[PDB]
Amino acid sequence: ARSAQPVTRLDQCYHLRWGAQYVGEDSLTYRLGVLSLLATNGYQLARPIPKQLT
Amino acid sequence: MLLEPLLSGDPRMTQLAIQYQQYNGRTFNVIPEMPGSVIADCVQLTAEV
Repeated sequence: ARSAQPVTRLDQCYHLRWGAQYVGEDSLTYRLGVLSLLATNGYQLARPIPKQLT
Repeated sequence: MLLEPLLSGDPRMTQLAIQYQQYNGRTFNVIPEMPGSVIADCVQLTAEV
């Protein structure tokens, strides 16, 4: 991200609205929701992200 | 038949609930709430009288 360069939309992460009961307490969905919440708020990974994922 | 499903047990501690368990241990249960009983209310009123 840059101050001047804009993007199509500020937030890329989906938000889980319904279905908390069927999601486990420590399943992958809960952890991924935490990661999405972190990504929306401005956190960023320390490890580099490749331009094209593998 | 009426209540003979429940006469198969002890009437002192009766309760109704249902559950089903997934493979990973996720248990979902339904415990209905008992609605008002007009017959029981009238019986209690008669006992009070």
